[PDB]
Amino acid sequence: MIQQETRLKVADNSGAREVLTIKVLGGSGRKTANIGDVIVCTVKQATPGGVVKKGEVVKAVIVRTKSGARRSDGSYISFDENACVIIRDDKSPRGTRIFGPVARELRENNFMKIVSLAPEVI
Amino acid sequence: MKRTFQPNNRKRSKVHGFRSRMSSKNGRLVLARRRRKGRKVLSA
Amino acid sequence: SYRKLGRTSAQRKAMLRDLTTDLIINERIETTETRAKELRSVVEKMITLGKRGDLHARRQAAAYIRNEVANEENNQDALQKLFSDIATRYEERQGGYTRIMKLGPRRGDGAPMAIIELV
Amino acid sequence: TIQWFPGHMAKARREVTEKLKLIDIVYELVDARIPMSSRNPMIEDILKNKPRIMLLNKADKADAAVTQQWKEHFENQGIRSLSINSVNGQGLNQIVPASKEILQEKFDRMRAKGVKPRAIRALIIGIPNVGKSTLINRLAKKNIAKTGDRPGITTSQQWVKVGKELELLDTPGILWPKFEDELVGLRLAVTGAIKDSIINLQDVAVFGLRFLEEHYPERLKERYGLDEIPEDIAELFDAIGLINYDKTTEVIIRDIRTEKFGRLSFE
Amino acid sequence: AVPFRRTSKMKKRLRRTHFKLNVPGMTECPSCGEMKLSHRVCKACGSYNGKDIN
RNA sequence: UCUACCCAUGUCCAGGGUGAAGUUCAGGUAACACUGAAUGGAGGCCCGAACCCACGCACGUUGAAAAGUGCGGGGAUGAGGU
RNA sequence: AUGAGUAGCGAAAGAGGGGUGAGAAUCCCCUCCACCGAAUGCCUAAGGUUUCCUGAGGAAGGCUCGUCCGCUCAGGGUUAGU
RNA sequence: AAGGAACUCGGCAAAAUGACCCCGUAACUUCGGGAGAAGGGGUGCUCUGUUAGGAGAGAGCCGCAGUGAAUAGGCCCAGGCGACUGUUUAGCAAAAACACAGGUCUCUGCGAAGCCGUAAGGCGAAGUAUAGGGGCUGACGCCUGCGCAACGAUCUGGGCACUGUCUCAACGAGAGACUCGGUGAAAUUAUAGUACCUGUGAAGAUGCAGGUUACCCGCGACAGGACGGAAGACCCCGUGGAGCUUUACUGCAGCC
RNA sequence: UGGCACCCGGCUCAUCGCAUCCUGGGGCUUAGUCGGUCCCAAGGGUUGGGCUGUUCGCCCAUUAAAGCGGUACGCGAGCUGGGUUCAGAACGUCGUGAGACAGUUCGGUCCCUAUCCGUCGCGGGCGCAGGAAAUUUGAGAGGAGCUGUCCUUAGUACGAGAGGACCGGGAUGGACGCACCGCUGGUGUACCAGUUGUUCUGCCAAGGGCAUCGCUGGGUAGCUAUGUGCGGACGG
RNA sequence: GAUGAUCAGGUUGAUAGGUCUGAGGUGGAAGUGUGGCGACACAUGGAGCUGACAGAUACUAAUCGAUCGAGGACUUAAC
Ligand SMILES: Nc1nc2c(ncn2[C@@H]2O[C@H](COP(=O)(O)OP(=O)(O)NP(=O)(O)O)[C@@H](O)[C@H]2O)c(=O)[nH]1
Repeated sequence: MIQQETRLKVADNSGAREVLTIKVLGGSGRKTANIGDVIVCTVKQATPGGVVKKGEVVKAVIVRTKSGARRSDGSYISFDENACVIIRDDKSPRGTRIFGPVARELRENNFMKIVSLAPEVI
Repeated sequence: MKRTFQPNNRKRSKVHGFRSRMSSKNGRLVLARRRRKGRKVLSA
Repeated sequence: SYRKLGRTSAQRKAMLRDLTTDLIINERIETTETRAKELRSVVEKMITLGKRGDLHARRQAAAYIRNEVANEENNQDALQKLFSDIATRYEERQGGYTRIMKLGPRRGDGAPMAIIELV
Repeated sequence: TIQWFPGHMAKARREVTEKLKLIDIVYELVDARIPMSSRNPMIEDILKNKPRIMLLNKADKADAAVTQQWKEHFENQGIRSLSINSVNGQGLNQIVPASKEILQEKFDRMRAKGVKPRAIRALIIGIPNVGKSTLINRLAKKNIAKTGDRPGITTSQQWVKVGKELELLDTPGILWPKFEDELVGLRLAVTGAIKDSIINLQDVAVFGLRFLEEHYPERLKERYGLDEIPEDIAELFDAIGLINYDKTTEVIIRDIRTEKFGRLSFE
Repeated sequence: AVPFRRTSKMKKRLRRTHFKLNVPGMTECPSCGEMKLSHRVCKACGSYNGKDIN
């Protein structure tokens, strides 16, 4: 359950290592987000030189959460950290690599490229 | 908190006693007035 | 749910331990009705423990029975009486062993009193 | 980016406009290290039909040659300019005669009109964290204004009667509501004049390092006990030490404003 | 809050309408006891409809 | 006999830290002042109980109390408390 | 008189069995349990002036009850050359 | 649970560190400090083992957790103000206000100068210009304004730790509330058989006019009205007082 | 010894008007995509933050939209000095002395057991032409009423082209509401284990008391949301 | 469920407690053997313990009795 002022950690090789959310898109008074949603965030930790810079405002997709997703058949999934991938408005990976496991829910949200680049999908 | 009255027998007799009243003139006037009224107890 | 008897848990356990060993010695006592209804659940459990009889059961009841003289001449305490000549009395009777017997209220505070005794 | 613009700044403009008539002469304080970017067009639009002089305070921390060149550029532009050091009176003696020469026309007109000459009324205006109160205290020798080493000390305009000769008006610093050119904002943030808790210090440090590498490579070489000019910033940061990964940025900006380096200017 | 006005006798008497007691439960004398209470002992000898106790 | 200041006589302060002057050996010297080592126990010095205050919050405000209680806080060998 | 049989009954662990008695949750005895213990221990100041001990009592006072009391009646009790 | 200041004037409140040893410690400085700076590591039990003389080292054995419960410092940056320790409005203000060590000006030759008293008689002092009264400032280093080293329940701003402050509340314990037995007050009170809506009215209607609703009596809760209750929580006026200042007068003090 | 006009912000709860911000229905002026303007309509909805004294205020990011107003600031016997607003202090400006201005700043005490009318719940009487037990009709009243994307229609209407409707179908969200504990979690003080100090049952082993339930790891029933099911669809 | 009230029962009966089987929770009981110098490990044994949840079983309590509660008004039309 990600919300305002929640610090995630990027899982791609763009140069940003930690972001802080600003708003959750997709509703008049929406206040929570889960796996497979899109958020707007500000970069809080980045290398002095690189593609992205500190203080920049971007948007990302959540891929891991402490509380996972209740699947249809009654199975549950859960991770140990909250991670996001920075994207463009056309839903493509801004970086080149995806690190760590990636939830399968992304596949049903037409995030095909991220799923393809992921090493292991659970 | 300390209340204003802390009893003590010596100081009472030294200040409001009979001999203290009789020492000066105003004390004698006080004794005369109390005798005139007829109070059972006078001085202290 | 269990009654609270208007006391903290530690004091409630203390009262229960006191009363359940006062009853075994005297075999009939007089208390308040709402306090004797909450007592019938423990005495019968202790009586079942006494009816079992093995060593493991005896050490279980030793944690819920206070040290009192009970009988004087032969010097047997509450636990020995419970395991000796009470389990022998209720040998074929399965189920309730106690009887609750109501009576009037008392002058001081109008609480309804009752007498509880072994059957 | 940089947006700092509280409400007292907004009230200052209205107060200045409402008390414009009494003003005789205006002093516009401008930092010497960044003479062009330190000007405020917003307050200049309000200020017209009034003679004025450009003042360059904190002139000890800037290079003499570039400041003198800028002084020439202001002079031949069509405005009088001067270089001043507030903390120790360097050019403070040569401002009263300049004011007298400027206002002599109205002074003689009034004198021939049949009244005794009166005191000169001056208004001091400029961006925050420049010597607009230290200068007044030096001029009055009294230490009557409150000064501090951070922007936003004074909050209300005040009249100061220096003898029977001057009536000075002080004013809290004013910034334009919205910046346009990011380089000007970066320079202003480097020099101070901003609360520094609203901006990104890392970008300021990066700008400082790249400007240094471009302009004063020798001063960057000497630095503080290390001699290298690599491509990134992490080489210099971890000189003297988990250590602060990038909090050393503050250190980079800490010394420069205190002139641990030699005198320099950004122009 | 303090009362705005005193209350008349009629209002007080009407308020005390439901403030009364109840006639107790009356049963037979147990073992020639004295008119004992329902589900309780005889006053004479603690009898239960003739079943004396205590 | 409460509180302000003064006078003459008594009395109280669990424990633990830091280590000034002075002294001795001594690189240094021709010996210093300065190195270190040992000894030494100064201070309106430090942490903190009894004792004395009264900075924050909450309760109480026809109160247990006509200035209190609970949890934190300041001084605690001195221009001290009694 | 109304408010009204309303607010309150002033920090805290007691349970059972015997006894007295016209009347017992509250008085006496016994056994367990529980709290303080740098005192909620003992001894002796200022101060109080019969409150101390024994036998009787149930009007009034004990924020309830009372066969009990620092309450009401009768008696008794305080010994210094250190 | 998830998040971790998003609340709010403000991290107010609560949460978090805390004990014994062993390593390691910055800028600055009045060279004494800062400093327990900041940061790391180890604690249980058994044998070796009169352990050398009470170790230390070694080997081992358990739990999620070893100062296993109670009591023991939260830390780091930047600006003002005051040098410091201390003192103040008992009962609204503990501070930047008072005092303070140092500096400076002025009077005083001894029956001193100043004070208390009508006077006698005293303090100053049994002391004598390196000593006493009365003013102004207020450490010590740099100028005739500039330095914050050390201290602070001081005023402003920032960053870590950490959390029910909150997104958004949910359970649980105790003392009240509620029922029964005993005892049992107070502020207030013109008499009342005491609805609502649009009007009227000294101008803000349970009581007046027109209409609409409403069987009699209680118990547990809320606080819109009775311009609710108790000490007016403030604008005039007292040809009402007291206090205060004199180029308003007139008296008695002292001094010449 | 001039001239001539006027007579407090925040919290918790809401309710009403239309002079309509969005959604519905229309003329229009406007290829469509759109946009502008003017009528009819009050049913529902109408946001989170950073600097800031929220001002004669700046910015960030969303949403179909971030409407204007009345009700003794709507609302203190419901809550907050947080502005206003006192006795202690610094600087100031004016003044011939008793003082004048607040121009800036730091600190700084009010309470209330609900009598009546009102609202929200729960009972006791009697009435209703014979006494009772069930099941009911419905004069009346209250509740609900919101919207976005995506696929088809088919790039078909159009538009030389680029570019593009659309309300008939079909899916699926946001916010709000009503239920419930089968699942994921929370609490769960008479449930089960580990462990520190001290004291007690004559001692060893077994146990009891006290230390916030002594402290830690779990946790059944019940109560619960952050969990699960359903709703606002039309139609006359 | 604040108290009244409502609902399930009153000995042709499963309303409550107890007892016996279960379901969940915890996680390998006491005693006795074996191995080790000892702290400890293994076996007997998914062991022992179990508030509120289920199914059986009258073992203990729901005995007595008391109180209340109708005989259907009048007129006119259709019998
Ligand atoms: N070196 C140097 N420092 C100067 C000079 N003038 C001013 N300063 C520094 O600037 C600070 C004071 O600046 P100040 O005049 O108060 O700035 P401001 O514009 O008045 N700020 P505000 O208006 O908000 O009160 C001090 O740190 C002072 O040392 C100068 O000429 N040289």
